[PDB]
Amino acid sequence: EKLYSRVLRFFGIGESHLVTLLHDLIAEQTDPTIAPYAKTGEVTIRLSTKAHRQKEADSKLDKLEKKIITIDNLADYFYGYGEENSLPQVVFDLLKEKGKTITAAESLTAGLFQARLADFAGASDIFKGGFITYSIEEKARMLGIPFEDLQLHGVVSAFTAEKMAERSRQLTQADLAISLTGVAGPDSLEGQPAGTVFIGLSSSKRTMAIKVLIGGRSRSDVRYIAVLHAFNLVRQTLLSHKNLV
Amino acid sequence: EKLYSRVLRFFGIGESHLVTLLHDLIAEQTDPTIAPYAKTGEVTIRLSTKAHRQKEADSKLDKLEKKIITIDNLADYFYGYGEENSLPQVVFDLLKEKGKTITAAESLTAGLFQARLADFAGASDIFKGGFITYSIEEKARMLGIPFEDLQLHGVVSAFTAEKMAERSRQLTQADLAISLTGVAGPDSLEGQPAGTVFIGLSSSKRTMAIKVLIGGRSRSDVRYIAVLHAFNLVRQTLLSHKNLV
Ligand SMILES: [Cl-]
Ligand SMILES: [Cl-]
Ligand SMILES: [Cl-]
Ligand SMILES: [Cl-]
Repeated sequence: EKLYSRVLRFFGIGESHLVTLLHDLIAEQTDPTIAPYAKTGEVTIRLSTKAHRQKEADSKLDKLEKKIITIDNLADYFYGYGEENSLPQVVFDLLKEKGKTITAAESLTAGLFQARLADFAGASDIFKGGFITYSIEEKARMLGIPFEDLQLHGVVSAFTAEKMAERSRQLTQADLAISLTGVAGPDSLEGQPAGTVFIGLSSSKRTMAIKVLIGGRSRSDVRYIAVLHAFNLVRQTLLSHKNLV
Repeated sequence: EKLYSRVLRFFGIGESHLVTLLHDLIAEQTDPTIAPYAKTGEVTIRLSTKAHRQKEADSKLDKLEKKIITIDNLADYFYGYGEENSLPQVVFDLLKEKGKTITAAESLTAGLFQARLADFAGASDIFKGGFITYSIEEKARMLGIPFEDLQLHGVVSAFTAEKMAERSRQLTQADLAISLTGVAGPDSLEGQPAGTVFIGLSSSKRTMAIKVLIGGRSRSDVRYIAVLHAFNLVRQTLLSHKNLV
């Protein structure tokens, strides 16, 4: 008999919060065993059971996974399976599955989002290119956003996130466009504290932006975690059944 | 007794070739010590000598260093010192020191070069933004390169690398522009093998391109190493006392 495992991957809930929900079934567990593991920007849960064949183990792993997912809104945070899966891999597969293309305009991440897209073979089917608008002048110049408007609202704002996404979509005619603008830290920017990030998303149907706070993190961690927030926003939009793309 | 160390950092030569050039010196060196080390993209040599003062230690570390750098073309590959140092860090400091700004147009690296620039605090002083031209369509549209010529020469060509660098410099008004186009792999393109990368560099004085071969490497390593080749090209141009920028 071999040890079979299954890894559940979650984004949007901290490892300290998720296990408080779970401890009912962690303090009660038997077989499969449950083991949570946190990493930069996300958390996972390892289920482990003994069985003779992958079919038998899958059947027991499925029952405990159903218990976990239905708790609270964990279905909103669970995004995939696998020791190596990641939000960018899930989004890449989802983009190819739905025949959509994506572009981006990045400031503080400065290319990390689009570089993660190119990590996967065949990315050219879903990604044709994008923009790194690191200055206010290049946000205006590259994308065609009025310079005064950027100055008035600030580059760290929902307005600027929405405009970067809408204009980069219109310049590339990709199906979706992501924008990332915020404060890498540690200094505040425009009165916005370190870790404040606005992430825009634009399709032909709608343009919107989310505001996230990645507080208490290094420069590199804010940029890295902001990329995951952007990929998760794409994931939710593609999985939504609401004609969003 | 106190241990005093010095780390020499090299780019453009592999571990096998470096150790071969150093064979005679290493076989005859007892104090200071000599230890070569390698990782993806670069190689280092650590020298150790003991003394309870640096002027005594630095004097013999200096004589071992001179013997090393005078071997063959190792002066061409040596780029800096320090256990925690890097080629992007050295090039970043050089851009600040010389008061030069830089932009980029990236295809296969897809933003890794510009994302590496933003790793350093104050990157906004020397970097205002750039382009990710992942497709032949966006190479033409974003940079204004005549399409017929891109298809004629091929996207993996010195011609295309030169045009990408020249156009991105002219669109941003930056002092320098880097371009990266090549065969990420693992299977060939345009009859060129995987790892074939053309790297353009444009100033108002001159536009040129180099060709590098990163063969037998995975996609991610090709992109990672291509980024370093681009940084080294910037380094050599800024250090060249030849009216190149
Ligand atoms: Cl799994
Ligand atoms: Cl930003
Ligand atoms: Cl050193
Ligand atoms: Cl070599």
